[PDB]
Amino acid sequence: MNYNNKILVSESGLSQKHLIHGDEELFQHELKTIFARNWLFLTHDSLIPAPGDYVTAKMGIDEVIVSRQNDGSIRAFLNVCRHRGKTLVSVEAGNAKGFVCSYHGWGFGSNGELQSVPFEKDLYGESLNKKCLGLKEVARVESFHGFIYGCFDQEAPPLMDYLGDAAWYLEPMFKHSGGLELVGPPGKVVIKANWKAPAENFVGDAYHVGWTHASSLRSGESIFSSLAGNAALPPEGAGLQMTSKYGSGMGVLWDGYSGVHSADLVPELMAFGGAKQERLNKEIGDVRARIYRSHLNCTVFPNNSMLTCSGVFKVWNPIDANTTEVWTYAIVEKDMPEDLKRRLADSVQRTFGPAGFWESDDNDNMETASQNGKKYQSRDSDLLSNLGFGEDVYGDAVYPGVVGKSAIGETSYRGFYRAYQAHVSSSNWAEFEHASSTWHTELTKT
Amino acid sequence: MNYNNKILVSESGLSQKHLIHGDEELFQHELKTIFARNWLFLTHDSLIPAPGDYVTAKMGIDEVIVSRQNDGSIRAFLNVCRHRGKTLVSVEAGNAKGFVCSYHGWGFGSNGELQSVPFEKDLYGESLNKKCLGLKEVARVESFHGFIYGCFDQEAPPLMDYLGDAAWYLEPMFKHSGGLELVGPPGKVVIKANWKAPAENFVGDAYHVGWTHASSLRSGESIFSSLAGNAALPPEGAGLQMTSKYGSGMGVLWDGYSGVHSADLVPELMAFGGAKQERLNKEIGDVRARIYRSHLNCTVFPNNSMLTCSGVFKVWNPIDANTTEVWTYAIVEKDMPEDLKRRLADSVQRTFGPAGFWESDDNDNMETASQNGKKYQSRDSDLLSNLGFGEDVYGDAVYPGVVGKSAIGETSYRGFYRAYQAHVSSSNWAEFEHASSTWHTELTKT
Amino acid sequence: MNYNNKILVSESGLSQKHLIHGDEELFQHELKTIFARNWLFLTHDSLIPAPGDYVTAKMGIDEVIVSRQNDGSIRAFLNVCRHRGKTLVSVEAGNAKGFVCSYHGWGFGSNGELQSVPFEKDLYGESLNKKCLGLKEVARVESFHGFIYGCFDQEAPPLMDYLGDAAWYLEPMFKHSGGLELVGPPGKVVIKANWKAPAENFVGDAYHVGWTHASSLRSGESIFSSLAGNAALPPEGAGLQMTSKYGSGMGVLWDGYSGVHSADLVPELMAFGGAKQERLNKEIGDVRARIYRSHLNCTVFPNNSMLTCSGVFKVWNPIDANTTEVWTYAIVEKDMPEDLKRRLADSVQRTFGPAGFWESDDNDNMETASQNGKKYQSRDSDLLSNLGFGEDVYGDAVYPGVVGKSAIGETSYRGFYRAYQAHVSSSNWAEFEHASSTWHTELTKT
Amino acid sequence: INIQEDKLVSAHDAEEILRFFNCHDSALQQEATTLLTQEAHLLDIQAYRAWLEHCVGSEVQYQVISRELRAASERRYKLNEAMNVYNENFQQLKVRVEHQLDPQNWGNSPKLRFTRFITNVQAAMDVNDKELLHIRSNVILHRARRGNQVDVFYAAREDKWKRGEGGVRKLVQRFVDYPERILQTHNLMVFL
Amino acid sequence: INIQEDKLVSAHDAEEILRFFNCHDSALQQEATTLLTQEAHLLDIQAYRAWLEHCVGSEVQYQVISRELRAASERRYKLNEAMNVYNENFQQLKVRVEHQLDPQNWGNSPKLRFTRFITNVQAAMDVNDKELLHIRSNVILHRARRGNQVDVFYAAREDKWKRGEGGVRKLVQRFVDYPERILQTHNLMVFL
Amino acid sequence: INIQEDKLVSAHDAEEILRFFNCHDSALQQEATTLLTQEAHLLDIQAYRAWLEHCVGSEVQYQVISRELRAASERRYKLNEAMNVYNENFQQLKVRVEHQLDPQNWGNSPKLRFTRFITNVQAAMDVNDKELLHIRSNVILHRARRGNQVDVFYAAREDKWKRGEGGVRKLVQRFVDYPERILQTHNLMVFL
Ligand SMILES: c1ccc2cc3ccccc3cc2c1
Ligand SMILES: c1ccc2cc3ccccc3cc2c1
Ligand SMILES: c1ccc2cc3ccccc3cc2c1
Ligand code: FES
Ligand code: FES
Ligand code: FES
Ligand SMILES: [Fe+3]
Ligand SMILES: [Fe+3]
Ligand SMILES: [Fe+3]
Repeated sequence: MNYNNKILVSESGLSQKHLIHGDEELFQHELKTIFARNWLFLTHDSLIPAPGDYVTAKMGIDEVIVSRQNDGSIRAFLNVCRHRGKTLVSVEAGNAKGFVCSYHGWGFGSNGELQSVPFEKDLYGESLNKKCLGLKEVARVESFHGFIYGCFDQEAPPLMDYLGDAAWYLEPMFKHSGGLELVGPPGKVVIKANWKAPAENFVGDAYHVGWTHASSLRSGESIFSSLAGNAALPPEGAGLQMTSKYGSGMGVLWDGYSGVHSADLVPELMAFGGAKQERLNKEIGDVRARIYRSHLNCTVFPNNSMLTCSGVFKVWNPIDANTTEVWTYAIVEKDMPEDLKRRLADSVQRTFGPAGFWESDDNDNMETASQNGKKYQSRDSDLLSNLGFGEDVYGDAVYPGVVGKSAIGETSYRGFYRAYQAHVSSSNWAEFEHASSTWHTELTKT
Repeated sequence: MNYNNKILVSESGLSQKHLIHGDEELFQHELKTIFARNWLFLTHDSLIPAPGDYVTAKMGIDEVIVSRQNDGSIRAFLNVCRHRGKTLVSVEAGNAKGFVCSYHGWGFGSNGELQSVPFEKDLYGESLNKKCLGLKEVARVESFHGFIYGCFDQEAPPLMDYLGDAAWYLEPMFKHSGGLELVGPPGKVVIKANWKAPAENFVGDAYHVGWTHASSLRSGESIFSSLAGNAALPPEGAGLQMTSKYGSGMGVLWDGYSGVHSADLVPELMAFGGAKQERLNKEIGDVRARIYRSHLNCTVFPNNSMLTCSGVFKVWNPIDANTTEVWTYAIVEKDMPEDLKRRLADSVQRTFGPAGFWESDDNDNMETASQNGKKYQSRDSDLLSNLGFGEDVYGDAVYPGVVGKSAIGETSYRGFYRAYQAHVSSSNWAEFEHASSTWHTELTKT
Repeated sequence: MNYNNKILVSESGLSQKHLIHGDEELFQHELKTIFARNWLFLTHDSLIPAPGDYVTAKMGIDEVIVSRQNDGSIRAFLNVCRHRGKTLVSVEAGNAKGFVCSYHGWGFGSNGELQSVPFEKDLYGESLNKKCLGLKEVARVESFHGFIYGCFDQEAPPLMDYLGDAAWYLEPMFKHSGGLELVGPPGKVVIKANWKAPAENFVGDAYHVGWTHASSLRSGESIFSSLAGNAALPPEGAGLQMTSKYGSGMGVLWDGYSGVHSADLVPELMAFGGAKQERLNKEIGDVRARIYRSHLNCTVFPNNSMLTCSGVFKVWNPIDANTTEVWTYAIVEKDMPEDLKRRLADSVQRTFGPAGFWESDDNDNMETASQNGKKYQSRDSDLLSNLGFGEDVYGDAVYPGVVGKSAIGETSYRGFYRAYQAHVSSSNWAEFEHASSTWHTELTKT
Repeated sequence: INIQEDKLVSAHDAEEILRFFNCHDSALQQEATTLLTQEAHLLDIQAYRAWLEHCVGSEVQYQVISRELRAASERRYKLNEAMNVYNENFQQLKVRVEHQLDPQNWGNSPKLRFTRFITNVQAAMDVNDKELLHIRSNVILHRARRGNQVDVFYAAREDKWKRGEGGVRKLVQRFVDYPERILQTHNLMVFL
Repeated sequence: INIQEDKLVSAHDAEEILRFFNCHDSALQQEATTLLTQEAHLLDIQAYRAWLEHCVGSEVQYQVISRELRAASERRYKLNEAMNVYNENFQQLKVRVEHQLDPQNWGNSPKLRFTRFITNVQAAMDVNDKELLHIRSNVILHRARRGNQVDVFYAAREDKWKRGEGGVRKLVQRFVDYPERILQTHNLMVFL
Repeated sequence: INIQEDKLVSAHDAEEILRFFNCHDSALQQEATTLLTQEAHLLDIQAYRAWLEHCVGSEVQYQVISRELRAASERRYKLNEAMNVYNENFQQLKVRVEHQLDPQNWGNSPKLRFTRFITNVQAAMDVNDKELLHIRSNVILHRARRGNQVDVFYAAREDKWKRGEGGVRKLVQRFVDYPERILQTHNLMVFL
C-alpha cells in the first residue's frame, strides 16, 4: 500500500477504511509513523520515586527500562544488551544501581553506560570502546505532573505542546488538585483487538455507554446509571467533546466525580470532590474548578487512555493488528485519605481491570470490530464517525480546542483520525506539521 | 506471484503446483478470484422456512446473515454493523424482525435496512441518511431445489447455468425425488488442510476409497465394503465420472443407494430407493431413475461437497492456506418416514461428522498433503491428476459433460482445476469465459 | 530486502544486524541460500546399520526418508508421495523394503522407485511412466566416519572439503579413536529461538559458560566447574578457537575429556581418555592425541552442533525465524564398555537433553536474543562479535584454519557469519566461492 | 434451584443438581470414583475390547451432542437444537472399536497416546429404580500423536450405570453436551 | 519447612503447608471434597444466585491477586506488590451476579459454557477457631463461547469455610494468587 | 486383558491393569491420595529440599522416557526404543534441586509459578513385597513464568512407594512414558 496517497481517513475525519483495524502491513507501518514518532506513556513518579528505582514498559512493541537517576531525573533505555541482544531485565519493577546481562555478564549502569565487562583486561585489553556501547537511549523523556512519557523521535514537540488544547482540560485534576499518584502494579490482559479500537472508544465514545454498559450501569450502582439500556439521554448541557492538533481528545461529563464507582463510594467521592472544587473556585475560577470534578474520558494520542474521577488509567500496548496488551492502573488524588485511595484503587480494577465487569462489556465490540477489518468484503468499507459534524467550533471563549458542545458525539474521533492519517502519510514531524497547518478548519467544515 | 502468467495448473488439468495448497498469497488471491466471484452454499429452505427465520453462514472468510423475508424471498447481508464495524449477530440461527448492534444500538431490519438509530433526532437530527446505511447485501441469492447459494459478484451466471452439466445428474435426487431437506444443525470442526484438499477428494476421488477407508469399509458394515484394502476393484460399468465448464463435478457409483451406511440401514434404504426408482422410471426414464438411486460424490465449485444417498453435505469453509472449518449436514428425502430421517441423520454424523469414523480416515491425507505445499522442496513440485486422460468424452448421447465412463479416475479433478486456473488468472467473469471457450476440448485431448 | 546488496554482516564478521534472528523474509531466503545449498546432518550408520533400515530427518523445513540400501549405500528422498503429495512415512525409524502411501496406495521402494500402483493395469494401462515417478531424491549423501549428511545442491563441495580446516580437529575423536556411535533416539524439543542463536553459541561461545551456566557448574559437579559465576578465568593456553572457509568452527578446551559430566563420571572418563591418548601419541602424534581428549564445542555449518567428550550432538532444525526444533543425541566411542556408553548417554540427556539442566540455562538467552530481532528499535541494531579481532592467525604450523590462540573469544562467530553472508548474497556455489576467495584475509585483518 | 430467579439455569441442569444434593452417600461416591478411574485406565491404554466387556452395558446409549448457538432470548425458532456427534448403541460402539483395532487403520500408526483426568465425581441412586446409579463426572482428555499433534478435550458426563453380567456395574447411558461448538481438535474421535 | 534452607519457599506458603501436615482427618477431606464439588457444579450451570445462597457467607472476602514480577534478590523496592483482580465482599459479589443475570448482558448470548475441574483437596480445622475450616484446592476452569473462543484458567485456592444459616458450611474467604501475570484469556471474568 | 485380542494394548500396560483390578482397598487409595496431594503441594511451592527429605527414598529411580515413534506393525528394527529425559538416583535429584535453589540460576528470577492437578489415583500393595506400595496417578502440571510464558504438561505416573525413615512412605520409583514425542513446552525441566 502507498501510504503517501492511500486515503485511509476521509477529509474531516468523517470515516476510516475498516482495514485500518486488521492490516498487518499497516500495523508495521504504524510502528514507524505512530509509535516511533509520538509520545508514549511509561510510568509515574509514584512508581519510581527513589534513585535506582526502575520499571519496564512497552513503547510500541519495544521494551524499555525506565530508571530514576541519582540526580532525580528519569532516563529510559532499550531493554536489550549491546553485546548479542539478550533482554537485560526480566522483572517489571525493582531498585538497582545497574543491570547485568545473564548471557555473558556485561554490566550496565542505571544511566545506561557499559560499566563492566567480565575479564575485560584479559579478553579485550584496551580495545573495547565501552563509551560507545551504552544502552540505546530513548531520546526524549518528559513529565506531565508526574506522568512520565517517552518518545524515540528527537524532533517531537515538547510533551506540553503535544497535549495541545487537551492540557487545559487535564490540568485541574492533574495539577490544581494537588497532584495525582498512579497506584500499581497494573493489571495486564491480552485482548484480540487492534489498539485503535479501545483508543477511539475512550477518546470519544459516550454514545456506546447506555447500550454497551446497560448491565453494568443497572447492576453496578453508579452515578451515570440513568443511561442503562438507553432509557434516558443525558440532558442538554450535560457535557462536551474536544479534540486537538496532535490527536489527543476527550469527553467531558459535567459533575460526574463518582464516575463508574458503585454506590458504596458515591457519597464519599461526591463529598470529597465538591469540597475541593469549593477551594479551587477561588484559585482557578468556577469553570475550571467544575472541570476538575467532571468525568473526562480521554485518549492521549496514540494509545494512553484514562477516565478521570473514575480513576481508570490505560495503556493499549500494540502486539499485532488484532492483538493488544491492556495495562490498567488506578489514579488517585494525593491528598485523599489513604483508606479511600485503597478502596478507589480496588474499585478501578473491579470495574475496568482484568475482571472489570464494565471493561468486559466492551470486549466483543472491540474484538469483532477489529477482526472484521481483516475480512475480505469489509477491508474497503467505511467506518463512520460523522455524528455532530458541522456543529463543532474552534477558538471558543471558554473551552479550547475543536469542541462539540454536546455530551454525545464523534468530534474526538474525527480529531484522533485526522492526526492518525497525517502521521501515516508523513515521513517525519516536519511533514506532519505541513499536513496539519489547517487542522481545525478541516474539522469544523460545513 | 504473477497470476496472469504463472502456470499453477498445466494444460488439460493434468497437474497442479503443490504450492497451491500452502501459499498464503495465493489464498488471499483466491478470496478475490474464487470466493468473491463464485456461488457459495448458504443454507436450505428447511432451516429458514418462516418469515424472520435466519442463520449465519460463511462466504469465504466473510460472515453473512441469511434471512427469510416477509414476501417469502431470502436476502443475505454482511454480518457487520454499518457504523463502526462490530459483528451484528453472534448466534447461528434464530427468528427476528431485525438485528440490533450491541455497540451503539443501531437497529437493522431483516431486510438489511437501517431502521433505527438511538436518539437519532437529538443526536443526528435529519442529517443521517439511513437509506444509504443498509447492511452490505450479497448481490445474488438463488435456490436449487431449496438449496440456497450466494454470490458477491453481480456478473456471475445464474446458479442453474453455473451448475452446467452437473445439474442433470443432481436433478433426480434434488428434484424428481419430491425434494430434499437439510437436517441441521451442522457439525463444525477445524482441520489443518487447505479447502481444496477435501474439495478435490469429494469431486473426483474414488481411487482412495478402498485403501484410505479400508478400516471403515471392513468394520463399518456398508454396501461398498468389497473394496476394503483394495481387495476388489469395482466391476467395469460400476460407474462414471463427470465434470463441467464452471468446475463442478462428480463420481457416479451405480445403484449404491445405501452408501456408507452400516448394515443396520442397508435393507431399509435399498428398499426405499428401489421403490421410488420404480415410480420414477415412468416419469424421467430408466437411466435417470437409476441415477436417482446411485451414489454421487460431488463438489459444487468451489467448496461445497456432498454424497447423495449417503446424505453427507459439506462446506469446506476457508480460514487460511492450511486451515479449513468443516461444516457437516445431513440431507434426507422429504417423503421418507420421520424415523428413517432421524436415523439417517445420525448415521451421516456417525460416518462423516465431527466423530465420523470414515471422515477421520481422510484427516492425515488432507492435512499432510496441504502442509507439504509449504515445504521448500515441494512448492514447485507437480501434483498428478492424469488417470484416465485421453479416454474422456464430451457430448455423449446419454451422459452429459466431460465424462469418463469408468468408476475410478481423475476426470473430475481435471475439470475442477481447469476452472480454478481460469478463475485465478482472470479479473472478472468475462475473462473467465474467454479463458473457458474451449474448456471441453482441453479436457478431452489425446 | 535486496540480499545482493544488504550488509547483514559487516566486514570481517565483526557484527550482524539483529534482524537476522527475527526477519521472516530472510528466513524464507535462508531456506534457499543456506538450507537447500549446504550440507545438513541426517543420521549415523549406527541408527540404520542394516539393509532396509530407515529414519526420517529434517533438512531445513523439508522432511526426508534416509534408507540403507541393499548394496550398503544410503539414499535419501523427500517424504512426499509423487501422486497427490501426502506424507509417505509417519514414523521416525523402522525397517522396510518399501513405503506405501495411505491415500491411494502407491508403493515406493527403499530405493525411491515407484514399484507398484494399485490396479495399474485396469486403471492406467501402460500409460503411467513409473520410471519418472520415483521419490524426489536428495542429490548428495556422504559420510564423515559414519555421520551421514545430505545436500540438495548437486554443485556443493564434497563433505570433506566442506569441513575444511575443521576436519583436522574432529578426526582424532571421529576417526583415530576407533570411531563413534550415535545413541538414539534423540530428544526433541521446540524452543522459541532462531536456529542461528544456538548455532553461534556452540560454534564459538566459551565466554558465556561461567556466567550463563554458573548454577549448573556449581551444582552439577563437573571438570570445568572453576568457572562458576566467573569466579575464575581459564589459564592462558587453556584452549583455542578456530574457523574455516565454509563456516564450520569450534572451540578447543585442552584436556577436558569429562566435559560437562558430573563427578559421578569424571574419574572413569579421565582414565579412559588418558589411556587412549597414550596409545594415540604413537599413531598421530602428541598434539593430535591431546586434541582427541580435548573438549570441542563445534558447529558444522549451518545447523549441526556438538560437544565432543561431553558427547552432546545437536540438530537445530529450523521452523520459522523464532522457532527451532532441537534434536539431541549422545555420541559415544565404539570401544567404550557398554555400561559406560549407557551412563554417558543418560548423562548427555541429563545435562543437555529435553530436561537438560545446562541446556535450560541457555533458553532465555537464545529465545530473547532471537525475539528481540523482531522489535522495531532493534532490527537495525548491531550484534557484536569483535572479541579477539586482530589477534587471529591463518596457516599456523600446528593448528590449521583461522585460529585464535585463546580459550575465550569470538573468532568462530566471525567465520560462521562471514560464510553466512557470502551464502545469503550468492545465487549458487560459484558465487559463494567468488565471494570467499579472500576469506582468511578478511578474518585476520588489523 | 428456582430457574425463574436463576435466569441462566436450564430446566435440565436444575433437575440434575437436585439429584445429588438430596441424599449423599459417601461410599457410593467412592464406588463411582473407582468405576470411572478403572474405565479411564482401560480407555487410556486402548484396551477398547476390555472396555466394552467390562464397562459397557448391552443396552447402552452413548451420546455426545453439539448444540447450535441460539439467542438467550430466543422463543420462536424451534428446529432441531442439536446434532449427535455420537449416539451409539452397543453394536455401533463395537463397530467403532473394530475400526480402532483394524490393522489397516493407518492413522493409528505410530500408536496414539491418551491420558484422561477424571474429576468432580458425584453419585446418587435413582429414586424409582433402586438398581440404577446416576454418576456425574468431568473429564479432561489429552490425545497426542505424530510428534507434535496435541488435542485436549473438556466435558461433563451425565452417566447411568447399572449392575449387569456377574454383578458388574456397567454404563447404560452417557450423555455429554460438548461445550465447544466449533471443534479445534481435528476431530472428536475419542471416547469421552 | 525451613525457608532459610528451602530458599524458594515463601513464609506464607510454609505456614500453609504446616496447617495440613499436622492432623489429618480423612472425613474432613471427604466433606471438603463434597462441598467444593457441589460449589463447582452450581457455578458450572451458571446458578449464580444459588451459589450465593448456598455457598457464600455474608462475611465473605473473595480475593484474586496479581503479583508484580520482581527480582528474587529484591530487597529495597517496597511499593504495592500486588493488585486485586477481585476483592469482593458479599454485596460486591451480588453486583457481579446481577451483571451476569441481566438480560442486557449482551456477552452472555449465546449462553456461555463452563466446566470446572477441582483437584488436590486438603482440609484442616483452624487451631484457634474450632468452627473455621481451612480448605485448599486447585481448579482448572474451562470457558467456551461463540463457536471458537476457549479460555482455560489454572489456580490454587486458599479457602476458609464456616457453618452459617441452617448449619450449612459457607465460604468466608477465598484467596487466589493468580499464577499467570499477563492474562491470555481475554479477561478474568470467571469465579475461580 | 488378552493382548492378542485387544491388539493395541502393550504387555506392560496389561500387567499394570491386573495389579489394580485385583484387590481393591479403599483405605489404601485414600492414603495414596494424601501422599500424592502432599507431594504436589511441596513441589508447587518449590520446597524442593522438603520434597527430597519427606517424599523421596534414598534408593529412588526417577525416570521419564521419550519413546521413538515406530510402526505399529514394526517387528525387525530393534535399536534403543526410548531415551531418558530423566533417569535419576537420589544424588542426581539432589544436583537438580541444588540447581533450582542456586542464587545464580537466572531463569528462576522472577520466581516461577507451579500448579499441579493430580487425578485418577489407584493404589495396590505388591504381591511379593508386603511393604511395597504401587500407586498410579495422572498429573497436569502448569508452569507460568515471565509474564506470558505458559507450559502445560500431561502424564501418567507409575510409582512404587515404600516406608522409610520414621515410617514415612517415600517414593522409590517413578516411571513416566511422556505422551508427547516433540515437546512444545520449551523444556521438560519440571518434576512430574
Ligand atoms: C469511553 C469509555 C468508557 C466510558 C465510561 C464512562 C462511564 C461513565 C460515564 C461516561 C463514560 C464514558 C466513557 C467513554
Ligand atoms: C470421495 C469422498 C468420499 C467418498 C466416499 C464413498 C463412499 C462409498 C462409495 C464411494 C465413495 C466415494 C467417495 C469419494
Ligand atoms: C558452547 C556451548 C556449550 C558449551 C559448554 C561447555 C561446557 C564445558 C566447557 C566448555 C563449554 C563450552 C561450550 C560452548
Ligand atoms: S548478550 Fe549480553 S553480555 Fe552477551
Ligand atoms: S458499531 Fe454498531 S451501532 Fe456502532
Ligand atoms: S497421494 Fe500417495 S497414492 Fe495418492
Ligand atoms: Fe465501554
Ligand atoms: Fe475419503
Ligand atoms: Fe550454554
